[PDB]
Amino acid sequence: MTDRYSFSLTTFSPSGKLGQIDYALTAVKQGVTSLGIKATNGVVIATEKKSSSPLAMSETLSKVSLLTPDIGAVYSGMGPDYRVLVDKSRKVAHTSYKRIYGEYPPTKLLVSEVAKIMQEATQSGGVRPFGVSLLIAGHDEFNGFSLYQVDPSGSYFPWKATAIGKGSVAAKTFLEKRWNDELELEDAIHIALLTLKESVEGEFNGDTIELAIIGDENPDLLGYTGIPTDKGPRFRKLTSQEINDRLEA
Amino acid sequence: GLSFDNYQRNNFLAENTTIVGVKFNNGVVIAADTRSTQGPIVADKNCAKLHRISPKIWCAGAGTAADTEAVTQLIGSNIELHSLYTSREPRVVSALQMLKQHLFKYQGHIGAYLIVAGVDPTGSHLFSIHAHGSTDVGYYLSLGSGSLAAMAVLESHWKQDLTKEEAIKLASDAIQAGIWNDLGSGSNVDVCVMEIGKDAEYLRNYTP
Amino acid sequence: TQQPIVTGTSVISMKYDNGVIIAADNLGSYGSLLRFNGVERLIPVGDNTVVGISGDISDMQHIERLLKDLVTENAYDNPLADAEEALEPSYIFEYLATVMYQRRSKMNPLWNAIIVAGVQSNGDQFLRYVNLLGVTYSSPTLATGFGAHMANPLLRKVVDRESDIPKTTVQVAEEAIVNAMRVLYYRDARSSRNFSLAIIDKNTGLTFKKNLQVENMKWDFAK
Amino acid sequence: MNIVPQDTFKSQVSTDQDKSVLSSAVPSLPDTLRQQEGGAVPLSTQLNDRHPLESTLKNWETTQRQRQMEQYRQIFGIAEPMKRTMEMEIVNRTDFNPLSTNGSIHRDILLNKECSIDWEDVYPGTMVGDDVHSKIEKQLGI
Amino acid sequence: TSIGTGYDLSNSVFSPDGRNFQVEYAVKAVENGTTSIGIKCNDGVVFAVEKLITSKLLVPQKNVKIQVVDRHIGCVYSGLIPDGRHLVNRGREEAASFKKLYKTPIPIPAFADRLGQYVQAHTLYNSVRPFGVSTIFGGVDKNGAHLYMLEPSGSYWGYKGAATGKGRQSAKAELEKLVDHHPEGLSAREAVKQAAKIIYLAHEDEKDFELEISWCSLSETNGLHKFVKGDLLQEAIDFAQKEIN
Amino acid sequence: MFRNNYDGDTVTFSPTGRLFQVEYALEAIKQGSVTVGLRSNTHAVLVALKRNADELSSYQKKIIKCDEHMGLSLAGLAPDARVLSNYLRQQCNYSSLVFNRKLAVERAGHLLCDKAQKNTQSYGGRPYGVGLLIIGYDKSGAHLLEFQPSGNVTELYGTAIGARSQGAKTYLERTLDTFIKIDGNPDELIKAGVEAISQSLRDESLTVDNLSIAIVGKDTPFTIYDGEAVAKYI
Amino acid sequence: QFNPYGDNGGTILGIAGEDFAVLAGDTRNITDYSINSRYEPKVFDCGDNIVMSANGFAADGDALVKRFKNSVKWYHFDHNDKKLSINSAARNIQHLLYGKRFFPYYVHTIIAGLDEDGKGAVYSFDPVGSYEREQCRAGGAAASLIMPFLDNQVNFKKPLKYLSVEEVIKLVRDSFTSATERHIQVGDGLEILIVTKDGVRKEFYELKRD
Amino acid sequence: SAAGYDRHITIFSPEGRLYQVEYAFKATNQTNINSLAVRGKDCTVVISQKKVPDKLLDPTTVSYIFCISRTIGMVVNGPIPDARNAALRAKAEAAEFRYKYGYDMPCDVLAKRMANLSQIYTQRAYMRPLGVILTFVSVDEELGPSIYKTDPAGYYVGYKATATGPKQQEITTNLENHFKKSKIDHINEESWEKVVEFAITHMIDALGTEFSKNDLEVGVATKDKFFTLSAENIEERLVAI
Amino acid sequence: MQAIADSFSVLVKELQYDNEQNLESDFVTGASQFQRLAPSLTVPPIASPQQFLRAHTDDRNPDCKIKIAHGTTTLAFRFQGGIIVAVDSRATAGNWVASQTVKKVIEINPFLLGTMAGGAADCQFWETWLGSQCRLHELREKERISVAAASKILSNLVYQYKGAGLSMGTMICGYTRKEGPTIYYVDSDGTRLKGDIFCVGSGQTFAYGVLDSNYKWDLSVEDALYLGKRSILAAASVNLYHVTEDGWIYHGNH
Repeated sequence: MTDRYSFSLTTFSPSGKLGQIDYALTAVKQGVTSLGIKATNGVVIATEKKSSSPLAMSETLSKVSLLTPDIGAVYSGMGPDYRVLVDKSRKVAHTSYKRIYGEYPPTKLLVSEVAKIMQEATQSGGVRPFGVSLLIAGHDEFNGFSLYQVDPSGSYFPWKATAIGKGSVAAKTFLEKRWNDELELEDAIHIALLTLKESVEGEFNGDTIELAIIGDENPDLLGYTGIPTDKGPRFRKLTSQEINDRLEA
Repeated sequence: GLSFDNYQRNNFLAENTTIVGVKFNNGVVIAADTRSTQGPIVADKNCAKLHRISPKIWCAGAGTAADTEAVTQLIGSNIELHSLYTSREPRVVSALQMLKQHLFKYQGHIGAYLIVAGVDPTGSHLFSIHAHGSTDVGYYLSLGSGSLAAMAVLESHWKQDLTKEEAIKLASDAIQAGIWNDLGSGSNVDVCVMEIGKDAEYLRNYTP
Repeated sequence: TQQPIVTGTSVISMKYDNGVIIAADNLGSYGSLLRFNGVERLIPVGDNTVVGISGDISDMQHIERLLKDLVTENAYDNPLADAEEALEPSYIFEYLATVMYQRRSKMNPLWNAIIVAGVQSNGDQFLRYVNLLGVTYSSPTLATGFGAHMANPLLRKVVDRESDIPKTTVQVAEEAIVNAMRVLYYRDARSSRNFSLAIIDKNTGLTFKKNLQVENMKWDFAK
Repeated sequence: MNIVPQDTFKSQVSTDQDKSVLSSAVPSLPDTLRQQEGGAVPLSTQLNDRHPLESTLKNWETTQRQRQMEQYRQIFGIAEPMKRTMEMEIVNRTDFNPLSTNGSIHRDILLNKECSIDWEDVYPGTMVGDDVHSKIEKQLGI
Repeated sequence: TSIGTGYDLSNSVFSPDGRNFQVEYAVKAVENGTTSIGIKCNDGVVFAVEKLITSKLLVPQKNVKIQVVDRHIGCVYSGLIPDGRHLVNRGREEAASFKKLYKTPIPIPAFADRLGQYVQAHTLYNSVRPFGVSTIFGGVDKNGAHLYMLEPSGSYWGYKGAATGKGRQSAKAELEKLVDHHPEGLSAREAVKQAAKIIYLAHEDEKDFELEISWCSLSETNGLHKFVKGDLLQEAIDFAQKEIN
Repeated sequence: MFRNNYDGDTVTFSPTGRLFQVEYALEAIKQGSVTVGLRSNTHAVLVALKRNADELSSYQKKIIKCDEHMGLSLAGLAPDARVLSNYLRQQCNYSSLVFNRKLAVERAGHLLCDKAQKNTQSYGGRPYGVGLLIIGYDKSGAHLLEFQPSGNVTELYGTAIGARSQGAKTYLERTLDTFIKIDGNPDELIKAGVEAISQSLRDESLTVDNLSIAIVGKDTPFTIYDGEAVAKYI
Repeated sequence: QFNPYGDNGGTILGIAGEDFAVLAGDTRNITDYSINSRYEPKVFDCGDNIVMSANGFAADGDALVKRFKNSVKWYHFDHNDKKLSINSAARNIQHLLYGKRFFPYYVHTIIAGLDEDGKGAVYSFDPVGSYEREQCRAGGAAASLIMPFLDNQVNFKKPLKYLSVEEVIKLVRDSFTSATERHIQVGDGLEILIVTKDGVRKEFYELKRD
Repeated sequence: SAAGYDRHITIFSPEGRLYQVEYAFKATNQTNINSLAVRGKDCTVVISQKKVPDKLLDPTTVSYIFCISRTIGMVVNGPIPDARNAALRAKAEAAEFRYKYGYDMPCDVLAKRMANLSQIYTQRAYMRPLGVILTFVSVDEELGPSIYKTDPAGYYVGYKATATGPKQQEITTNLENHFKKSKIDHINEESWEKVVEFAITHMIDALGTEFSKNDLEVGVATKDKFFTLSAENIEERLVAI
Repeated sequence: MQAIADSFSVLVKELQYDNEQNLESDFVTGASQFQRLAPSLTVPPIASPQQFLRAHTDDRNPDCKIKIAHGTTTLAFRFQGGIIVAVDSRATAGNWVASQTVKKVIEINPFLLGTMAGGAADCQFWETWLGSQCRLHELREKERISVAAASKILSNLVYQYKGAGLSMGTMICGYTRKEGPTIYYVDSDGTRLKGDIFCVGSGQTFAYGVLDSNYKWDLSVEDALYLGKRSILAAASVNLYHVTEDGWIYHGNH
């Protein structure tokens, strides 16, 4: 039968390039700017909130998502693909790792699972590639802090600091001139705020930008007491009031 | 999923605790003994039997130990994923539904009997769960081989108006009766207190 | 099912010169408890056929649903459903017997015994029996259960062979059926005093009598 | 409207019941070498001595799905089960990943199992076969 | 533009303006069919069809252009004959299933919704084709009389009066006039006479024609769907002929 | 020219609202030879003109028996004729086996319409391209049906299909009152059918080789006459 | 556990003549002590001058006869109304019986007709399909009473070849009368089907108990 | 427009866009009607415009407001067939959520579910998006009054108030100015009748030329029930200021 | 999609005729049941089909019992230019008269023979099936099938149903140009033994001893036939078969 198959939606152009992946990269480059900075004591992940209308409640939709208590992610590109991939990553963290080893996966392995899912969409007969780019920040016992970027083709690379989106080149240069091996988490937060200040055309306040950190364990966020060995989450999303206070300072 | 391989081979080869839950005016308490026995032998004199489905939803089980642990962990993973998906605190009814349907699917072949207590935005909840998939609600429950002595203690000194301290004392006394009068129970008493609007408090080796 | 729970006892039927008569009592028994009074076990299928069922009551209701579906599907979409394209007793019995044998072969039988009684379009009488094993047979007199051991010897007195059918009037056949029902109420512990009867005649059509009671009972010979 | 799966036993057997693995020398007999099952497993042995819960577990989700489709047909009409089945069939037919066995994200969304885990998810799981070409032949029907 | 080139060769394709051209082509196929009308009176519905005369070899009683979906539901359609037969069969199946499940005749809006969902599902995939028929159906239920019209897109609405086919413009104008002239309402017999008049007036195309009419009223047919006997049909035809000339 | 762009498959409408593949399937009937059917209140007959590949070949079968009370004749494609005749045989067999009932002619026509409509709205197949004439006798008497592969069935007293069938149809229209009353005389009805099919002949003469007849009736099981069995009707 | 089988208690006899065949059976249907019916035929004309009987569990025999008749209908459809010979029918019945090897029909089957030379032929089948051609075969209850009666008056080695049809009918009637006298399950009637070149003829004779 | 492909299926153009999704967006304005959604203190009000130019139509059968569950109401912008398809699927989703998790489906979770289905449609080649825009209103037991909107691209978001239609910009600007003046993200009234009257007044001053009772449709969600008002209720609201 | 619609559109289910196998078995759609090269066997749809069959096959009517092949002595050997197969034709009487003599050896082909020694129906059915398989193989390869291949086909078939309830022990005897004369023994347990001399029956030790007393590869045809007849007579008139490269030849009581 002629319905027992469907031809590949992604094929090589004569120059040797996969056109759908390149167009997905273009769609990413048309998105809002997001960035990540890796320090000695933590990782900062930041992005610019956007709204169709002022009447929208920007707190309902969050571009920053906790994958595990020690791993978070941010984006540039198309939102629904983000939502789908985040749900899948949260499920895979449990099905593949926590139900097997009793512990959450390291950052690199979760990044690898997400990247495999994204790659399988570029060799298919009925789904287009995901038109989105990913920044994943995390911490683990045997690797410390880590920051990764994942592309629509499924390639991922580790970065000391990087940015994606519409203002990515200027932000990359600004981070290149403002990074060193002895930076601290607060310095990284300040640098991230300064970098985002150069990309937001409208109001640069606490209700239009979104930040999260991978820092030290927060036992006050566990929800229970009594077990000294139970570490609190290291992922923490800064509130709007904290962002406003840091901007004033 | 779970495999049925070597079932015929195994047939061919063959052919050749005290747990209590109490409810008080602003929350729930769940307590258990700490003796682990591999038959008549005391394997461990200090073993934790209170398990955490979610930070404010706790449970304690009897029956097949591996089944109890596996079912609790699987439902905890499902609860965590659901809470992330809905961006809301998990509810005790959701865990109850997941447990009931999972146990009904396997037609009683998973030997887990549970007491599940917790608090959520809707209030405080205590439930009993049977291995065949039936559940029930209560104000005080007991489970295990020492459950009759504990239930006698509970029937002796339970009333509608209970403070946190009185509830903790009553649960401790029920576990103590199970410890003294039942050969399967003994050693220490582990407690977990959940209040409406507060963090869960897990007290390991409360009285001794 | 694999074991009956709520059951009905017996259906008895006879041929006479112009039609058929069938009868069954109104009782669903729960073991030794006479639990349900008011169970109709005679199902009229059209205006020329009556089906009597004994045994499991849930399976009987399933068979009733099948018969209703058959009747509804007959009219989809023939405009002559009331005309010569109406269902015949032989069609209904063939369908029911096929179902019973197929479910016997599936090891999931319908625990019932079924009698189909009626008049064909050419005036012939139809009287057939099929049980949970799929065994089918016909005779001028038919009965299920205890009736097969008590009511049949009485009715065979009236109609003993095929040549006795033209000599038997409707009055005699109805009297024989009523007397057999009285005997069954005498000697069957799972029987009921209330019963329903149905007459199918090639001239007058279908007459369905309900709320019939056993009467003129001799109890005075106590001592 | 079934809760526990029913009618799980076979009613007929034959030596050519498995069309995927049939001998080319004798097309009426199965190919023992390419089955790769240990070489001493006649089909008859699969008809007896099974665990009673195995058939219930293997057909559970299909039975629940069929009950849901029947309820939709009763309450909504033919169109709703037709559309659900069409969506699921399109998603399943357009997916061909010979190197992986995991279900797609869209299949999980359609099944309403985005944030649900069962033991099938945790436990997803030679000389001849188990290659890409065998999967190609099985998928294309050639 | 009526012809969308580049967006009219597949069923489930949006045009740059947000239009589905295959559904519109099915609508154009509908607009060439025979004229059909439906009128809603105070306690029922009346359907009228402009039948075209054929050879004498046809068995007179075995060729009816008004279909009975159920004892209380009657319908007519314009477009492709096979599509209309298929949709009538689906409607009969839906009504039978509903009556079996809930032990009552199906309400008209529920039937309309089920039929509309079935029609709409055929605009979703490129492996099927939109139905080339428009249907006018109706009847009486516990809530009263209902008349609906269903289009190839799956869109359906309830109407005071509905018309489809080649002579749809004149029929719609006459229906609007009838609605305007009777703010209070209408009766079944007046509805039958006006339906005959409208069918006669709408005809404009050397070919002799006959007329079919159908009733469904509480006071006249006890809430059941019936055809028109000789006397009422003849009276309506006489009224229509007086109207024309 | 514009028709050339919108006639690819059966799931495409032209901008004027026309389904051209179904129209082509209907046109495929004209490539077959003429068949005539007629009936009275007691009997129904079919007459068929058969064609051979050449002098050395046999003649094609145009009349197929479905059941002891029902049969049909074909005009059009051979594969679809085979498929539909086998399907009707299966339906009659199912009716007899399950209900001990004779399948009605109206029911057979409805089943054929249902099966034919499906191929005209889904991609991947083609519409049927054969016209069928179905005669039968059942509890409602004698019946003649004309099946058109668009998915249509009509009930008539008489008709003809195939190439140059207009003359036979005109003759049947003109003399309807004559053969509609031929009750109890099969020979007269068969001769009327032969005379009707003689109107469609062009440079041809009916012989014992190219003429096939079929009859069904109240006491007559569906019977096919070929060869010398039709020599008396020439 | 549900028992899908039963027993209905009949008696059948098949005899092959020079140019005819005979298949007879008692017409009483019983359930182990009770008489279900006094007239229920078990010998059936199957078309093409073949008579068949399946004695034992009545439902299984009815199913087997139904399947064979439908298969013969399709055989006529697919082979230009060709006459089905007796040996081909025997092979078809063997396949039908062995198709239920692991869930067998509980019947004993006898068929009778004429071979391609016009001589009488009788075939007997075991419950799972094993079959053979025989001159005379008695099956069911009281077969041990019927066979010696026939052997006392016929030299199968007056020789059976020169017997006429009427003499065979009389001998069958006598054997069945004796069996009815001696056996409690035999009686109420006897039905005989005779196959000759002119077709199938039916005879009925009343037995004891009416 | 689309050059080669992208005219049939949803794959990327050289500019990184999905033309079929944008065309489905443009399909949402076919009906040329507007709808508005506002929140009260303990109620949520949706008001939609009715246009019945045809005099042969039955007005009571024309509606774009649907009841999904006991607490959730939905308003659809776009053609009515896809609207009814979406309504049926949303009803099924809410019922299945209640069965599977033991408590009522919240408005935002249902919006997320419908958006995920829309994402499926935007990524699969042999599936088309529905050319409709969905707005869910409720009074959630945790979040209070709630309005959430979903579009053909799979994007969903919550609103203090919202408007959609061919004239959504004017209503949006008017609402934004009012909320600037009052400095409150809701309406400070204790009854839903006053909120309905305020929404009617806002619609009148935004669209202009006013309307009668037959040109409007009003749905109101409370903490216990979502209900649609009838013509007499709308007439009373219009009369009462 | 329309097939999906038909599946959800509302008698046939109770008849179980929505399944194609049920329609085929009852000959509704045609005579395809009689067209299967590998026959389909009905199995009870329960948890323990084997126990069911074993319990119901050992319980009243002599004519409804499964016929068992005669346990009478059967002999086969290969001397110099063929195979001598010898059986005793002392048939057992019952409530029947045979039109002609029965045969204890099945004629699979003009070149192949088999013996029953078990369940009569199993041997007859499966050896006819084996003859069909050998005919198809010879048509395909344009050459006579080897005896090893035929015995292997039969052994694989019986092994696929091992433990289901079959019972059959057969001796496949043949003569081909490449192999010579060959005898195999195939059992319902899956055993497949190649051999020179086989004796299976009630009393077979006596026949085997008589053979071993005077067995040589230089026996002549008449001597081999006489030796086989004498061995059968010692075991316990005698049907003989001589198998050569051109086929088998039957001797009534030679």
